[PDB]
Amino acid sequence: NEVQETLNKEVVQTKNSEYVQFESRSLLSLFTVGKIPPVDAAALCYWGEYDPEMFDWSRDYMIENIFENLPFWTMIKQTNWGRIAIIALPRFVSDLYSNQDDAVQVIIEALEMAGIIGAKFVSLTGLIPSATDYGLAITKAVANREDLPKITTGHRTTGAAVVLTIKKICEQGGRDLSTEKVGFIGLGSVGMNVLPLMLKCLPHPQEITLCDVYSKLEFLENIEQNLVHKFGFKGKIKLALSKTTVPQEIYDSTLIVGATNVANVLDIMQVKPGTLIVDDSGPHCFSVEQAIKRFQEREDILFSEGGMLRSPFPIKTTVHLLPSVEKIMNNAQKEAVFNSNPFNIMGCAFSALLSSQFEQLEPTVGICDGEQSELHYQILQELEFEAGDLHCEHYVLPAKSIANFRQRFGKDLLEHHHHHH
Amino acid sequence: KNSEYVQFESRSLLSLFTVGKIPPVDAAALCYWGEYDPEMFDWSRDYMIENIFENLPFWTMIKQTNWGRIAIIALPRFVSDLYSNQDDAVQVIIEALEMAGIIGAKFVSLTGLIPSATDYGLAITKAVANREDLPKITTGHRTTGAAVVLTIKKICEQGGRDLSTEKVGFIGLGSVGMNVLPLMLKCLPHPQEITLCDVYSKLEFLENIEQNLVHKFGFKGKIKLALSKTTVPQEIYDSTLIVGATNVANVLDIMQVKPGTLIVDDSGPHCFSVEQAIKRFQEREDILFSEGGMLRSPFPIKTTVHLLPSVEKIMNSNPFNIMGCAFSALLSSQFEQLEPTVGICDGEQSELHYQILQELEFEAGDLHCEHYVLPAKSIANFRQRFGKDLLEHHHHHH
Ligand SMILES: NC(=O)C1=CN([C@@H]2O[C@H](COP(=O)(O)OP(=O)(O)OC[C@H]3O[C@@H](n4cnc5c(N)ncnc54)[C@H](O)[C@@H]3O)[C@@H](O)[C@H]2O)C=CC1
Repeated sequence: NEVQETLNKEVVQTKNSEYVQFESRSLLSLFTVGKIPPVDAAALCYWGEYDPEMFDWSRDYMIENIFENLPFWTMIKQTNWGRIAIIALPRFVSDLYSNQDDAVQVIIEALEMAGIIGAKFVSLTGLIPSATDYGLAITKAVANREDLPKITTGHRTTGAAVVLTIKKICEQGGRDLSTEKVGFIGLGSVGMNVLPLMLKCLPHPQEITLCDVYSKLEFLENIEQNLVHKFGFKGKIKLALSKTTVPQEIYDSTLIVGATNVANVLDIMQVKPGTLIVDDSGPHCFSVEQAIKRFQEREDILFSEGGMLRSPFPIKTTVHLLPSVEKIMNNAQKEAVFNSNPFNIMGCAFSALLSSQFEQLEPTVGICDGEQSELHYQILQELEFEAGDLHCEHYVLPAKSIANFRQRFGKDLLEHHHHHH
Repeated sequence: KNSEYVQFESRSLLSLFTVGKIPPVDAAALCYWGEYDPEMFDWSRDYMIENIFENLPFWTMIKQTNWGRIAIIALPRFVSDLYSNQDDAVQVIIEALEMAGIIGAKFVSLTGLIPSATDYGLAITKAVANREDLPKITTGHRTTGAAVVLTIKKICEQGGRDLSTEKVGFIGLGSVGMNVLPLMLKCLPHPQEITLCDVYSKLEFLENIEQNLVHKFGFKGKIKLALSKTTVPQEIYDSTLIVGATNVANVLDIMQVKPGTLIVDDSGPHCFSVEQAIKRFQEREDILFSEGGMLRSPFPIKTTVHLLPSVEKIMNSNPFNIMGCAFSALLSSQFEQLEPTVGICDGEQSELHYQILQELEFEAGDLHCEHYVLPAKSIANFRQRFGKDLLEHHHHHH
């Protein structure tokens, strides 16, 4: 009988706030009949990673019969500067690493759908750049086609969000960046945008530690030369180097900036009392659960996502869940959508909307021109954007706990703890 | 079995189009879900509209012909919903016209009883107003009329009977029928006798047709006027060829037509019982009866079929056949001489549809009725048993 389903659809509709709206019907269909206006940009995402027991299907069955090897338009972000479509590729993250040619093919199919619904630029979110030669494998295949929207890794806007987060975690921590020992764990695409931008827009730190794998020794040595001769960093520069896990010199840092794609390299239980942690990674370079545990028990650290932006005006999100997956889902999973901060938007996805509104913000393929992120940073300030409030995945750091941290590990107070004697 | 001309696709045609796996179409045709049957679905009528159809148009077929591509799009409505709420019917149609435009359709046919429920297109043209971003609509009734005349030609040919010595009875002279009668008198030998049958409300309308027959159409045979209260009057059963084009079903009793009668019926649903016509044919081979609006292409058509997945869980056409109404939209997109039709029209240009179909070597579909094809051997037996000289020598079961 059909009474439970019509009431369940009444619950999500009568709970649609002014800024979060579920829609049970296909966004693609609604767009084609004229009930959904076109978008100015889009962002591509994947279905995370497959649990054998989150879903009752096999991984191969999901790809073939649930996703049907087709991109799925799942969200719309309505902002004061345009509309962004969120399009899920019919793949998990491990599928994109094991077959790059297939990943490129399904991306191009999604680029064509993105053009139909109006997108002029398309962001590659998450680990998609890492698996597609940072966009280069896609650009080679699009060749001389001009019918498709232009791609972007968005990492210049992501780098701006990380520096905005560095600015915000220091303020809320009651600390000054010029007296921090900043450690960078992994200098990859985003890290190559954060480090130059940080030195141009924020006060220079007292000390900088560059940490990456052994293979990049001379690469870090030349980045060290960039610091002293291009950006004029006059402080101390240490070169940390690790295999599998961070070296024990990174725990001497008071601000840790993570930009690796390898998870759990940083032991959250070994950072000293008072450490600030900004990490743009999915998954994060530390155990989030142990970090929430340590923060709740001791109010010992400040830690946050680095790639999230906060809009000065709220954003209306329209959400269409995959119907066959919506049934297997529970009420607690749906609450995560309704309880999302309507001011927040990821820097990566937002970058595509920025390119469609400002022609001076050119799309990025490959890793290059870290300095250009300054233009992203300045425009985000002109629009009164800041970093997202301190949070990590599902967990928001309560203001009172942040206050307790600020009262005990602020400036002039860090030096009076045991591990800083 | 499995032919290369009928292919089932489990994935959404709309999605496949947006990722570039399906080329755009040149035209489209709008249909509906027949009539709600509680013995087929366990869902209630309103639940199907709200949660199975989701009040959205459904792109369900592609027909690839040698003269273009046609998309078949189902409105999220049953037939009686179109009559009971014309405003809502226009709104869903405009939504379908928007979808049809995205996938490239330049012209869109209104199939079935959609014209009869939308002022023959004028209820839609009013709502589209000055919008020029949408594909142009057509009732396609000039092409349907051409199909009916081609069927009249074929049924008399395969029956071994000459139309000039036939007594032709017209049941239902609405939009389609008014294209058939004049076109028949231009393309085929004039019959010996013509009977015009419609309801009492159209008495003077039929009387007006008689005067045009003798003064404009040049008909010199006998003209009889019959009125139908509910079922057809008993004087149409004196006709040897019956042409039907009504919007009400089972008005003609198939069991009362005389041995040797020819029946061409464009009505959908048919104005007679399909199951009894088949039963009478298999036991007696007494009649020829066929669809009237079905065209046969000289070259085969490749049909892609995407069934609505929720309905498919509960869920063999001739690859040369395509309905004249749907094909009319494709004709408008390839020959700007054939313009779309909205409202009841003069049907002067009806002959051009007939001539252009003949140049393309089109004819009517082989004699069939929905799922049932009349075997060629049985048609041969009919041809030998029911010539004009032999009709009086059969026992008419009274
Ligand atoms: N499937 C398709 O693609 C198409 C189907 N058709 C079918 O052709 C038929 C006629 O369609 P239209 O001409 O557009 O509709 P219409 O409503 O203009 O024609 C119906 C006519 O039949 C007459 N009629 C009603 N009850 C009668 C009775 N008991 N005895 C005699 N006459 C009676 C009416 O007065 C009217 O003139 C319908 O069944 C329709 O579904 C027509 C065109 C395309």
